[PDB]
Amino acid sequence: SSWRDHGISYLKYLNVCTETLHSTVKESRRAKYERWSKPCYTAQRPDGAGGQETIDKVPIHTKDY
Amino acid sequence: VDHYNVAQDVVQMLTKYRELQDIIAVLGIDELSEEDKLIVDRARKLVKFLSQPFQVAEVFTGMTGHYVQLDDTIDSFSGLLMGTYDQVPEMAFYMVGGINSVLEKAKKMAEEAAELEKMRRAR
Amino acid sequence: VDHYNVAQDVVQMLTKYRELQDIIAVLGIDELSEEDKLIVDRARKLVKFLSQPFQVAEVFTGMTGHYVQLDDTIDSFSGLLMGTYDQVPEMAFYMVGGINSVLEKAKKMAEEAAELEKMRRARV
Amino acid sequence: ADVQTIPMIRGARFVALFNQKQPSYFMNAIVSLYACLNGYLDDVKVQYVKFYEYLLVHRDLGIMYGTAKNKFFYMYVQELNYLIRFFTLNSPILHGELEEMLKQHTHLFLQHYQSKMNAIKSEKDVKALKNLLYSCKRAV
Amino acid sequence: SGKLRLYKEKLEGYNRFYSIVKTIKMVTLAKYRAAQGRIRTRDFSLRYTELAFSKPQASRDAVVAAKNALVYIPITTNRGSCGALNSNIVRCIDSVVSSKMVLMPVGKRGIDSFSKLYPDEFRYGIINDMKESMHFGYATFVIENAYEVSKDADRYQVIFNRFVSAGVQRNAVYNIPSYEKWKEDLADAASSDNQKNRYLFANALQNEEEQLIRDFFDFHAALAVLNAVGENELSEQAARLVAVEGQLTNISSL
Amino acid sequence: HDLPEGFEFMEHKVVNKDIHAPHENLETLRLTLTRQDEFLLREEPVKCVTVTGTNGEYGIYPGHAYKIVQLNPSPLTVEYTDGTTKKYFVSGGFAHINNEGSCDVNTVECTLLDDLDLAIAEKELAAQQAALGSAKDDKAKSVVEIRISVIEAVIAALKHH
Amino acid sequence: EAAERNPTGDNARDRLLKEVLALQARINQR
Ligand SMILES: O=c1ccn([C@@H]2O[C@H](COP(=O)(O)OP(=O)(O)OP(=O)(O)O)[C@@H](O)[C@H]2O)c(=O)[nH]1
Repeated sequence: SSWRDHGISYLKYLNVCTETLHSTVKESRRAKYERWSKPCYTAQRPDGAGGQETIDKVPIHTKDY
Repeated sequence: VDHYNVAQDVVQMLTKYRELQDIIAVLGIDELSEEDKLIVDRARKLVKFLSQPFQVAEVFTGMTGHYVQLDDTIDSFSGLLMGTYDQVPEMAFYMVGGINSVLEKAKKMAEEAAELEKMRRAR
Repeated sequence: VDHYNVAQDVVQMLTKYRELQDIIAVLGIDELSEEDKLIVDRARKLVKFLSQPFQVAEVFTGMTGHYVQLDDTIDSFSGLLMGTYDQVPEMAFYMVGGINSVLEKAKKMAEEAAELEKMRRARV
Repeated sequence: ADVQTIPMIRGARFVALFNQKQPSYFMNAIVSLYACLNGYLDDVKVQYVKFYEYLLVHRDLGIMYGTAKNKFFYMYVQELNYLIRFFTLNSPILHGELEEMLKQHTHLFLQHYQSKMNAIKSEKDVKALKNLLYSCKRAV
Repeated sequence: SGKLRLYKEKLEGYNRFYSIVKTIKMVTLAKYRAAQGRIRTRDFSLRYTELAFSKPQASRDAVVAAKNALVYIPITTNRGSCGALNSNIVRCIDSVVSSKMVLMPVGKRGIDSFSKLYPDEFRYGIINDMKESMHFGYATFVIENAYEVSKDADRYQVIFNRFVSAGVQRNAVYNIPSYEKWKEDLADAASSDNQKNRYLFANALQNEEEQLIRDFFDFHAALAVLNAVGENELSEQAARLVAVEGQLTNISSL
Repeated sequence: HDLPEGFEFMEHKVVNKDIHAPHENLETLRLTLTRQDEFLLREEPVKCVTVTGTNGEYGIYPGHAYKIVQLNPSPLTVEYTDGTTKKYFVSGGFAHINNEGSCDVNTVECTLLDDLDLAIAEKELAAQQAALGSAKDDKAKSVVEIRISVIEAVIAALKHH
Repeated sequence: EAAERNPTGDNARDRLLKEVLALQARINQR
């Protein structure tokens, strides 16, 4: 609705919806579905001495970007 | 009783740490569970905290020796086992005396690290 | 001086390869740094190259022997260390004389491989 | 056993400086170690450390390029060995000129030598450079 | 005697090595005997993404005429002991090197394997903790980051390993042309007799609005990514269960 | 150096009906309900399927014309020829309807209304609207409103039956 | 430009190397 005007892409919209649909699931069944709603992924470029540099052009946390 | 209990806990932790070291070489530090890594981090501090500069080896080491009291040692190790110093850097326990010296070394380590950061920041 | 420098470089390569061989046997050759893979490949070629068919063992080897002049030994090994022969197959260095023999054997192997590829392709 | 930090940068250069074929005069050895200790060789590649040392001992870049302002402290004055052995390098008498000489030697070496060395691609030039560096190991 | 005990200590270490490494097989054996589930529930997912992107094009004209970034997205595992897959896809990357080719890889191994080789064709990579199931959100994150490397990219490629069987893990590819080139081809497949199989599909999209087409493009692109990573995890586990047996036939002859 | 395409391994293909061909009377719709590259139903013959696209609700029966529908967070219904109704809830995705008698509904998440519960959403909606009041900026408000729309759809979906 | 105005054993190794490289490239093509 109003999220398109702010530049939010459709894919991020899906993430929020699936994030909130899993929230409503029963606590008994939440475990199975919550394994598809946790952004455990992060980025990093070779820094050069041997370390890394967190290049995050995309906000990871989908609930709060 | 506190002396006996602390010593046994140290020995058990060291024994467990050596067992983990075999895993750490095959799997790597990443594979270890949350509990295991905490043992690793605490144990490494124990290994380095056992080191002590003697007053007679100043020429060998180049630093003044320390004389640690019996009570200070027991208290220092007791706090270390239960995680009272989990946030202290590992190297702060290397070649020092009591817990007080550990804190002073950690402070000195922080100050020099800040200076290096400032030098990098100017660049 | 060129002879001395080449000899030391060869020894350093073989020394490192031996140390890497310990890891290779246990885990595998594919668990190594990409830099160490290049060293391994060069070292293996060196080991194969050091072999030589002797003129007194024409019966046990089944091949004509070779006499390698020292000047060709130095030049051949020096080029190999530089990496100019990385494209050459490893087995081309096995049981040969100088670098020229290595290239000739590689040419024959390439011709046989091309023939096999042609036969496979024609089978389609 | 367990990342380019200062200890790791200087440690390798110290190792390279430990390769020798003949005994080294005390003045030449102590000076070279001090230079690597105070980071003067951080910008110098490990392969070129021996070549850097050879120029420092058997040459004087500052005099070559006419930028030497030191009064007494030069590597060709072999009598300075006993003065160094008496006062220490980290003393006001010798420390001031010592740093100046190293600073000049580093800047001149990087500008006029390392730049050209890193720009060599010809096989003839590459081979010639290789012989030079190996010779420098057996010279200093 | 020390010399005798030197061997005993050396053999003492190996018994633990075989034992620990055996456990890795035991653990992975589960992860393969559990994620085995997707061998059946795969292939009935990207039915329609084939028409969107399936184009058996030549391997030279595609890369020779690159006027914009060809940003790549290879799939690689974070943990080692994985075989050569984490450097087999590295050899394929080398074979298609070019000026435009930039790389944005997946996994710690790829974050460091394509780092050293190409300190220019690298802006960053993603580390995904292999804790939760490979889900759509992870694939969406991959696409969003890929776009912001060079939004004006000619194509986005994915190199992923397909688990054909327990002992077969082939290298496979998903090429995704950017919006402009895809709609141009979709236009030709609709009007012209060329691309007959895509004629009905293309015209059924041109009827709808553009935003729907854009969402359609992004959605199917995500599915292909979610089919690359889910397939990599199967190949990964199937190569850390064929290599580990290859390490328990060395620590048992030592 | 070349590499096979990943769809060649995925040999399953879509069958499109040539336009210049006779019509067939079909009493079964072959449904393929998929979530995150996992089919909950596979080529299942059903009587009808009801889907909520952006424009509105579509009731797909066998022989439905070729169309592409952009779904929205909403329930999805499947009625079998036997007379059995199965209700899922989807958070989004696409639905491709083919005139050959097949319907491939690919969703980011497809959960049975069985597994969902209303009570939690009631307090979630109260807190989500509460957090919308504390939303810092326009972007944050829009995201929260995305949450509130799905929750209300879920709440309304369950209150229906 | 001014350079333009006024101005074998190793060749065999180079020749053989080029031929081998050519053959290894040709087999790859088809
Ligand atoms: O001004 C317009 C005109 C058309 N459209 C959009 O173009 C498409 C034309 O769609 P169709 O003409 O193919 O079918 P339809 O009216 O039955 O569509 P539904 O409501 O059932 O989905 C529909 O998706 C319509 O919303 C607009 O969005 N705006």
